[PDB]
Amino acid sequence: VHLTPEEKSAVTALWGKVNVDEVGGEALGRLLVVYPWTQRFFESFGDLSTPDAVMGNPKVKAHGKKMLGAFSDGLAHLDNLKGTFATLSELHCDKLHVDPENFRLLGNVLVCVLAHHFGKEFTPPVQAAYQKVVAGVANALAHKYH
Amino acid sequence: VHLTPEEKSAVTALWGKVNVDEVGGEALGRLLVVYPWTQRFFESFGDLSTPDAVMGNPKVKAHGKKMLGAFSDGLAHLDNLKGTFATLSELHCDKLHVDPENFRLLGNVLVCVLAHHFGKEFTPPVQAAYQKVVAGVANALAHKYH
Amino acid sequence: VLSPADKTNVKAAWGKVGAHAGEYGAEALERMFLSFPTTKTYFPHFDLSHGSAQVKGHGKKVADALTNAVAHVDDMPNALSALSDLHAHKLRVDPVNFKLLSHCLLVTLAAHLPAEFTPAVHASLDKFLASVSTVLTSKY
Amino acid sequence: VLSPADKTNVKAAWGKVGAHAGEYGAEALERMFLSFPTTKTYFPHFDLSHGSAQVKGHGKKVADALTNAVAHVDDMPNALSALSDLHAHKLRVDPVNFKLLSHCLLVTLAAHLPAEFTPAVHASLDKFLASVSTVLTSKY
Ligand code: HEM
Ligand code: HEM
Ligand code: HEM
Ligand code: HEM
Repeated sequence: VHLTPEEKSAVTALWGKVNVDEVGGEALGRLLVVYPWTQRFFESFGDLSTPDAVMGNPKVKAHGKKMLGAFSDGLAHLDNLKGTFATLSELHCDKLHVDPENFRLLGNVLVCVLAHHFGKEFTPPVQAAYQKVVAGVANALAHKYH
Repeated sequence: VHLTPEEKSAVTALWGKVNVDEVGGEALGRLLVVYPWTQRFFESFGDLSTPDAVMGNPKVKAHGKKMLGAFSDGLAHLDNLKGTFATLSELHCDKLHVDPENFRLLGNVLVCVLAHHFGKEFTPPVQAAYQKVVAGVANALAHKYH
Repeated sequence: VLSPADKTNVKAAWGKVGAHAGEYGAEALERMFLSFPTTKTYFPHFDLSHGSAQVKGHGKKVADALTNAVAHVDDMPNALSALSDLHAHKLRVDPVNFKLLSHCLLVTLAAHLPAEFTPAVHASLDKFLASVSTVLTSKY
Repeated sequence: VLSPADKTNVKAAWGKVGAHAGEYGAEALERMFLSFPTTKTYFPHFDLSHGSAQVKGHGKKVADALTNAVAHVDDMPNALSALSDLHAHKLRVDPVNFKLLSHCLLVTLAAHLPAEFTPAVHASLDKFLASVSTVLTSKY
């Protein structure tokens, strides 16, 4: 609902170091590899046969940057993610029919990617802050399912 | 978010036939039998060793009527369940630390109980209406976790 | 992991389903499509209206696979082998959706078997449907 | 169901954990308690502060059980037998909580094994932790 100032601090400080272009491709890629049924929504992307294929797929990194773009955008508007993600909520819910559990998995994958990238800097309180964020984004995206 | 008039019609018509006192004991009982970890929140209730013990347990039916009471109350206020379940949300979330997934399971158990009781009258559109209801109640109860 | 009691309960309850097996499968599907509209996108080539011959036919297939599972409850992975491949590889069915269909199957059973659907049998059927779901999602 | 590749990936990644096994277990627990406060109610007699000797000791136990599971990956139900009984009967741990701890274990592994934590290995570890979770929740 609300991040504490220390949580906000943790989120923004870390995100200023995030390569938006890259972390996006990585999280989407890992989603498709780790949770293979999610590939069903990206039949157009071409080769997704192997993990290397998926990660190296131009269409996957391109769209992952789009996705994370919306996320990076979501952080500058943490007060009301509901209104912020409305266009995307209708899209994902009414048109794509993505089950909202997948929003939760993607957020957790993103957390894994941040941990991978930042190592020791991605401390447990820093993680806890990002878990509130990814849950908020997930819930905002799921609002049109309710 | 909003039931259609036909859904409202389905809900209220069926609920007017519900024995509030009985359906409550039954759903709670079945929750405890079907999802045994939920017993962890009711250590005080005494004997819960067997299904017959659980269903026949006075403390379980007593509290199941309480629970369903709040539910029966929840139906006369379907516009804003959030405000309606606030006292219960803080209780279940801040004090009891029930994982919200359990709210979802209880609602589905309730649906099974209604189906058992009403048989053919519990049609697929009637069920669909109640699924929106039990999801709304579940989400309202989970709001304090966000 | 099904207990001896679970297997007894499942065999008994499903045994009472009899010639309705097909019919109940079809009803569970309809309950799922109406309660959980996101599932409909797996059947874009079905007419999903009430009474649809395609839903009826498909429900019989779903019921038959459940019967195979009951009949071979001690080695469901083997028995449901080809179906596991179909749902994971070919169809890429989201594992969440198996919980939805499983719930709607319980509701259908509850609605048709007043006597059989005790709390104990309910628990047994739930675990059975979860084990089936585990096998069908096992090849991801 | 773990593939030959999954077992290879899991054995390799966990093999790189070495003498840190205990330490990483403790960190996963702390990550879980801080990110998912509802889990804390299972340890009312632990001090859950950072650096708690009790969390450290318990993390070593959790890590050791994971190692047992890796070492006997082809028969985890047998290997984790006593633990399955403990978590289901005695402790009555909500199955949701195994997903939370599993996620926090992946995060810990990611944070400590830059090289090993590839997408393929990530997938393998996730499935491994899910199978472990299945066994530990299997006696309900
Ligand atoms: C959870 C956080 C997510 C965010 C922030 C997000 C964001 C976005 C954005 C910004 C777009 C581009 C929309 C546009 O072109 O205007 C998009 C499209 C899309 N998303 Fe996501 N997404 C998320 C999760 C998911 C998941 C989990 C899936 C599938 C499993 C998914 C499937 C798709 C697909 C198939 C499109 C292409 C639709 C189109 O452009 O026609 N999304 N998403
Ligand atoms: C999902 C719908 C639910 C509703 C509408 C509901 C409703 C209620 C109500 C009305 C009370 C009495 C509160 C009072 O005395 O003022 C209560 C108490 C309680 N609930 Fe629930 N409940 C739900 C789900 C659950 C679940 C799933 C669990 C556990 C798995 C649970 C655990 C408890 C416990 C342990 C108490 C006793 C707390 C006390 O009175 O000190 N509830 N609930
Ligand atoms: C108890 C769980 C399930 C069982 C026993 C089951 C059984 C089956 C069977 C036997 C078939 C083959 C039909 C044939 O060969 O003609 C099939 C196909 C199929 N299943 Fe399932 N299924 C289950 C869950 C699901 C779920 C949850 C979904 C999606 C929401 C799903 C979607 C499909 C689709 C789209 C097909 C192909 C239908 C066609 O193209 O004609 N299944 N399933
Ligand atoms: C990978 C999953 C898990 C593993 C491998 C695991 C492992 C273990 C082990 C080895 C013990 C025995 C400790 C001892 O004998 O001293 C134990 C006990 C215990 N576990 Fe877990 N566990 C897991 C998941 C969970 C989860 C998710 C929870 C709750 C959120 C939990 C709560 C507990 C509690 C409360 C005890 C008793 C601690 C005490 O009273 O000292 N476990 N677990």
